[PDB]
Amino acid sequence: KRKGIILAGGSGTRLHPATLAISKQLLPVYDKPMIYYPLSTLMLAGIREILIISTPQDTPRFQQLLGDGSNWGLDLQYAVQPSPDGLAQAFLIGESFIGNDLSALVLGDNLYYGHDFHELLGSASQRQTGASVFAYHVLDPERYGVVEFDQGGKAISLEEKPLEPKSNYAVTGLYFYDQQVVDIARDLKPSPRGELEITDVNRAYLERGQLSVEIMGRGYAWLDTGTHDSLLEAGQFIATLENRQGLKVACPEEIAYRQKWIDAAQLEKLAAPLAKNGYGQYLKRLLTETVY
Amino acid sequence: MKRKGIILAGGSGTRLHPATLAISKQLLPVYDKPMIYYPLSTLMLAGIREILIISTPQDTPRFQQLLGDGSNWGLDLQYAVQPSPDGLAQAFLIGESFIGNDLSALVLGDNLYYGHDFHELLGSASQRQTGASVFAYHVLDPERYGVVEFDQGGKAISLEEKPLEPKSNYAVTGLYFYDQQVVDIARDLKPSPRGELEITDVNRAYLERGQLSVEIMGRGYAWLDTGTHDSLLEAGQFIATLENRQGLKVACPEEIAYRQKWIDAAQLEKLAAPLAKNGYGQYLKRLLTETVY
Amino acid sequence: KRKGIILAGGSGTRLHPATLAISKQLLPVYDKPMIYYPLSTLMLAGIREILIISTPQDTPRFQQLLGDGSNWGLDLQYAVQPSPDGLAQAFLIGESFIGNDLSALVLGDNLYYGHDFHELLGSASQRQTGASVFAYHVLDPERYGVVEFDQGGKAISLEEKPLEPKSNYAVTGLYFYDQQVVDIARDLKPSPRGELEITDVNRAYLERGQLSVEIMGRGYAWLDTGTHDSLLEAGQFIATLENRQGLKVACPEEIAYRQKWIDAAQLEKLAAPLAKNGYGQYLKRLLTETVY
Amino acid sequence: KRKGIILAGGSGTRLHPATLAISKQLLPVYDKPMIYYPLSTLMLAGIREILIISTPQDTPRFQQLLGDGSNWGLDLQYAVQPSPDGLAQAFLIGESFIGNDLSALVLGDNLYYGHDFHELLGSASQRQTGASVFAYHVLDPERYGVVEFDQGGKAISLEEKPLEPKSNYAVTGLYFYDQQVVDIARDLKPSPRGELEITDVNRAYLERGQLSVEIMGRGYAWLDTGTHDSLLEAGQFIATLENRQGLKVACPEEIAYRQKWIDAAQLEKLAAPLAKNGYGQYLKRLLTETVY
Ligand SMILES: Cc1cn([C@H]2C[C@H](O)[C@@H](COP(=O)(O)OP(=O)(O)O[C@H]3O[C@@H](C)[C@H](O)[C@@H](O)[C@H]3O)O2)c(=O)[nH]c1=O
Ligand SMILES: Cc1cn([C@H]2C[C@H](O)[C@@H](COP(=O)(O)OP(=O)(O)O[C@H]3O[C@@H](C)[C@H](O)[C@@H](O)[C@H]3O)O2)c(=O)[nH]c1=O
Ligand SMILES: Cc1cn([C@H]2C[C@H](O)[C@@H](COP(=O)(O)OP(=O)(O)O[C@H]3O[C@@H](C)[C@H](O)[C@@H](O)[C@H]3O)O2)c(=O)[nH]c1=O
Ligand SMILES: Cc1cn([C@H]2C[C@H](O)[C@@H](COP(=O)(O)OP(=O)(O)O[C@H]3O[C@@H](C)[C@H](O)[C@@H](O)[C@H]3O)O2)c(=O)[nH]c1=O
Ligand SMILES: Cc1cn([C@H]2C[C@H](O)[C@@H](COP(=O)(O)OP(=O)(O)O[C@H]3O[C@@H](C)[C@H](O)[C@@H](O)[C@H]3O)O2)c(=O)[nH]c1=O
Ligand SMILES: Cc1cn([C@H]2C[C@H](O)[C@@H](COP(=O)(O)OP(=O)(O)O[C@H]3O[C@@H](C)[C@H](O)[C@@H](O)[C@H]3O)O2)c(=O)[nH]c1=O
Ligand SMILES: Cc1cn([C@H]2C[C@H](O)[C@@H](COP(=O)(O)OP(=O)(O)O[C@H]3O[C@@H](C)[C@H](O)[C@@H](O)[C@H]3O)O2)c(=O)[nH]c1=O
Ligand SMILES: Cc1cn([C@H]2C[C@H](O)[C@@H](COP(=O)(O)OP(=O)(O)O[C@H]3O[C@@H](C)[C@H](O)[C@@H](O)[C@H]3O)O2)c(=O)[nH]c1=O
Repeated sequence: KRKGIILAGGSGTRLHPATLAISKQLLPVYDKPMIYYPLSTLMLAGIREILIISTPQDTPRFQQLLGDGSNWGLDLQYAVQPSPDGLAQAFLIGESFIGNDLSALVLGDNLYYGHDFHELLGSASQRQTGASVFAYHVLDPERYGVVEFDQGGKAISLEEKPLEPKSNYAVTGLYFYDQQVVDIARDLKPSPRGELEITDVNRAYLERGQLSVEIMGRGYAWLDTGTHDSLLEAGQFIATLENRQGLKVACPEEIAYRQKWIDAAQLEKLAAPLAKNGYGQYLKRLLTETVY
Repeated sequence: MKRKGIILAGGSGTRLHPATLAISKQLLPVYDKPMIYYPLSTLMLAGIREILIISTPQDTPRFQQLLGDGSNWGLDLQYAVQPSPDGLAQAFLIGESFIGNDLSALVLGDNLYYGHDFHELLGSASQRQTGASVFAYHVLDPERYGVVEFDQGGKAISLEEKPLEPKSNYAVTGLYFYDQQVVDIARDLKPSPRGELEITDVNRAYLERGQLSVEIMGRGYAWLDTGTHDSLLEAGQFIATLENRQGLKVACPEEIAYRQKWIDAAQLEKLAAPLAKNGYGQYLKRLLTETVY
Repeated sequence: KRKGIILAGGSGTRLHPATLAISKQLLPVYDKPMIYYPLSTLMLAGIREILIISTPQDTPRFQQLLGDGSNWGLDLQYAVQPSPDGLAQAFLIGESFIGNDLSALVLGDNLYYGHDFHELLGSASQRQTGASVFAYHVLDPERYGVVEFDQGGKAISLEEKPLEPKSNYAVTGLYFYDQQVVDIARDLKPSPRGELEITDVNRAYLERGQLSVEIMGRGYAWLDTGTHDSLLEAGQFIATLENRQGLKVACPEEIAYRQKWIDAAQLEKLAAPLAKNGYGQYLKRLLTETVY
Repeated sequence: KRKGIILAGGSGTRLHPATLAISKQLLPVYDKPMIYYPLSTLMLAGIREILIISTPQDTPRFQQLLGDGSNWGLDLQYAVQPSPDGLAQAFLIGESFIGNDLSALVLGDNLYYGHDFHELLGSASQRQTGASVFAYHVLDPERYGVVEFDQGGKAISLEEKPLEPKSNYAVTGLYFYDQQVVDIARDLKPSPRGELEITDVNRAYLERGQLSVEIMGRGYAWLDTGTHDSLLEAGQFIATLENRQGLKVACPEEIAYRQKWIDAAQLEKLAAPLAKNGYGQYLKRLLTETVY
């Protein structure tokens, strides 16, 4: 039984002033709020119980937007992070939420897409021990935690924001942990940057041969909307997919319905209030179209 | 005389839902800054410093959170609320006491204007002391808008709102200049079948006294309205292209307030500090020591 | 041992005047010529021997661009289509090129991209019987040959450009055939439209229970650059992936090298002439970076 | 009476391999061939007699595309540049074409757009002495000939590709000359770069107080399609204007018709062949819609 966390806080000083009125994760990527995407990633992982962490000031808004989850077959909860002191904090804040269960962490501005991504999630999720993460070839590795591989393609070390990256493989912002993560987090000390580092967590698992690093191929999309230009591109990527296919990406109603977490009657009900527009119309259509 | 401005930034996004489920359209970014900044900037360029921002009761706080009282940019921003999107013309009823006995000007919060000499264009409308001024712009789908009919000499003779059969492809954009007759005109309007108070009815009133001036806004200008997911995309992109080629930014209030001497160098510096770690802040700093024509 | 054909003729009247001076297929999608994309598709299918069909007028230009193929480990050949009389014509024009081998046909303006697309291709290409095609959910199936599924998801019929589509599954423009296709194409009669229809070819296989229709999931991208707008989006989809990953899509030098059809020396030499730009720089970098 | 030259040769080494088969200036920007853009610029300046300069290899195609000009009321001629030895070369190659007339030069991959651009053109074109150029604020002036201003805003010097730009005003690729340009070009010596430099021409005029530098404001768009990314953006810019307005940019048929260089009958005739598509339909529509 794995629980999930979405870490949707952070300042956004960068993308100011665009993000001065509202956290980034509530801004739309093309046609729907950013947080939907990562939300849909956990859903696809088979996770239904989820803790949304954010700034004190934007929780309400997150809640306004997502409610308790029941309408989509979910159980959402909320927690607050007063200061953006490190991904790993998510586990301290989320400790009692997690209890004795396996868990998963995903960044609220991280957008993933691709063929068999669902199976990919499935495999990580279904592991009952250790940790799983993902490595993705990128242009500037140095921004992220970077992984080093030996000659046989096995991961052998990690370095956070190295001056000189040993590879272009970055650790994406999706993480699956077993019951060691809380305690590992509790023993962490702030790095010179001043944060509690997920890399440090990942390393701890790696130092006991329990970290599993799956390469995420160039066929998948891992987009993070870290800059105005990237925010733009992402919105576009999705618009492109959406207008060709006639299907939508990261639409929670659909996933819930496909997973049988809600039934047709429920889906109809969710659609009424959105009937005057594309989105509602899409949901209706889903009730009478087999989509493979 | 002096002119006050209104930015009507309420309205549903019901269309745009669910994107707009968490915040109002007008607070979403067009590329690199909040939408409302654009029309805000339009009024500023019109020489208008005293401005009333109308929005849904629920989003006023967030508008306020973003723009403050205006004093930082040498402006005076007030705020008001529109419980229900009952027509552009309601603005004047809502902003009656804000307007008082001055000339005014209404702009739509999701309307984006850009082009060479747009400043002189504003200047002219703004400096007219009587009557009203609006703008006509060739578009693909005039039927979505209030449409203007012209005689053989290019003089506007009629207006129809959302006609089934448009008499021309010239739409009235969402930027309007009025003298002191607008409030009363607005106070005598009855809702159309759509159920709204129609700015077109307002415009027609002025036209029916030979006091509506309709300036053609040529194809050289951009009038974009971010009405759909796609158009929102295109706009952001339209802006991104100009900005990355020029090294200048569109609709950046700090810059306009400085250029118009509404704030001084010291004030501009101080506005920049908090944003230094990023492009936006860096830009402001750069403006202190570069002559930009 | 399967041979490939790229059909890259066709008029672009629709696309005039943009394509008045040069065939559609030689226009760039973002940073390399459109034909490279489908070219890459066949390469990834394991196909090295390929016939490029085009208008009489533009062949020389296609030749000028791709050469005989030796440089990328291919054997490219050329043929001409005076008139755009149907996809199926490719098999009459290509009859002797094909001889007694398995084959595949891909449209020159069809761009495919996704995770495990290579395995997808592998499976279809290694089949030693019947035909394989792909079905993809789109917004305007009426533009294409549409497939009909029964309640167990098995294909039961096809209709080219139907007034009322039985489903939103369009048959993409990628086709794998066994030795039956030539004789089948030889007995086709022109449809009312005046063309020899691949749908009729697809149907012939279907009528014997030898047509395999694989669903291509929403995780893959099937884009076809059939309108100004879409050509735009496509270019932009590619740029988005390329600028995030630091990898390039459909870059034949790379694919050849990855498949060991050319060696590092060959790759170095291919890059020299392009050294003063990104494309060349990319090639070089491939010689010293492991890319998974 | 001024004559115009469009310089559309050059190497695309940078944009390889995209441009290996055809010259960039024959690729489309969104919905029509690039060269249409500059072509329209000259037309808007009231210039009807034009020399198109290009590689030896692509002239034929340029000619195929644009004809002798008579269909659009122009008089087009052609010449060739075996090697891209500098913008000033256009004047040696174009000497006899120019004879004793005033002239103008525009780059073939330079796209201009804006309100009252036509009047801007008119003013420069009607000057009967000296030279006129335009200065425009850009992000990367070091890529261009840069201009330096005094405290009154008067141009005082030019540097081509300066390590350290004195300003961010670049000299765009649009130039108007009186009868001194040829002889000035005739006495140029190749810079270290190995080209005859238009900046050197512009300086010659500047040294006699006969160079007029007009600032082209941030309201105008000066885009050059010098990189994959910018070629994209440009396409996008245009599509965005076009689909909002229902008017098209740089559509020679229209400009000629507006300037009374062709009459309605001729316009109809030009549209017939393109009737099945947007472009044609647009031309038709122009016959019965007043457009201010
Ligand atoms: C530090 C922190 C960030 N965040 C949010 C804000 C941003 O949206 C986003 C990331 O902040 P950053 O400064 O980019 O985190 P970061 O600089 O730690 O970036 C991380 O990138 C990760 C993907 C890598 O896997 C890590 O190895 C690390 O490189 O997440 C929080 O919500 N809370 C926090 O305490
Ligand atoms: C190798 C390669 C692929 N491609 C294209 C083909 C596909 O559209 C897309 C992804 O290619 P594929 O190889 O089908 O999938 P992939 O590269 O995303 O996935 C690979 O991930 C690797 C880590 C695993 O070891 C492989 O088993 C496979 O899963 O990229 C290129 O354009 N150029 C290339 O050089
Ligand atoms: C009606 C209304 C809209 N708005 C916001 C909603 C959108 O953000 C934007 C426009 O709303 P619409 O329903 O499209 O307005 P509209 O349907 O009144 O369209 C207007 O279009 C103008 C450009 C024309 O000049 C007018 O003639 C008129 O046609 O206005 C409000 O804030 N309050 C309101 O009462
Ligand atoms: C100054 C400024 C302008 N703008 C936008 C407003 C308009 O939409 C667009 C064009 O600016 P305008 O002042 O209308 O025109 P312009 O700045 O393109 O043209 C100017 O060219 C100058 C060199 C001449 O001296 C001036 O007379 C004027 O023509 O600029 C901003 O968004 N922010 C700003 O700070
Ligand atoms: C006429 C025309 C212009 N253009 C380009 C030229 C410029 O880049 C831009 C705008 O054209 P211009 O005519 O320079 O500006 P404009 O058309 O935006 O402005 C005109 O507005 C009119 C209402 C006024 O009556 C005119 O005096 C002038 O102000 O459009 C075309 O691409 N095709 C065309 O057919
Ligand atoms: C007909 C034809 C097209 N072409 C090129 C031109 C276009 O770029 C592209 C397809 O042209 P169209 O006229 O759209 O062909 P088409 O209308 O037959 O389209 C096809 O789509 C495939 C994807 C489906 O599998 C088919 O069932 C079919 O619908 O083919 C040729 O090169 N030669 C030809 O004879
Ligand atoms: C189902 C679904 C997926 N997605 C996302 C998940 C991925 O990013 C991408 C599609 O991912 P997947 O569903 O993992 O892969 P897929 O849908 O491309 O492929 C599927 O093709 C099917 C026919 C096969 O039977 C499955 O085995 C699988 O191959 O879309 C949504 O956003 N909404 C959805 O409702
Ligand atoms: C040099 C040259 C270029 N060209 C074409 C190729 C490109 O499409 C276009 C630009 O060439 P470049 O090598 O970028 O030119 P360039 O590097 O000479 O750039 C010029 O940029 C101008 C705009 C400035 O006004 C000049 O100051 C100068 O900087 O010129 C020719 O057709 N023939 C030639 O001899």
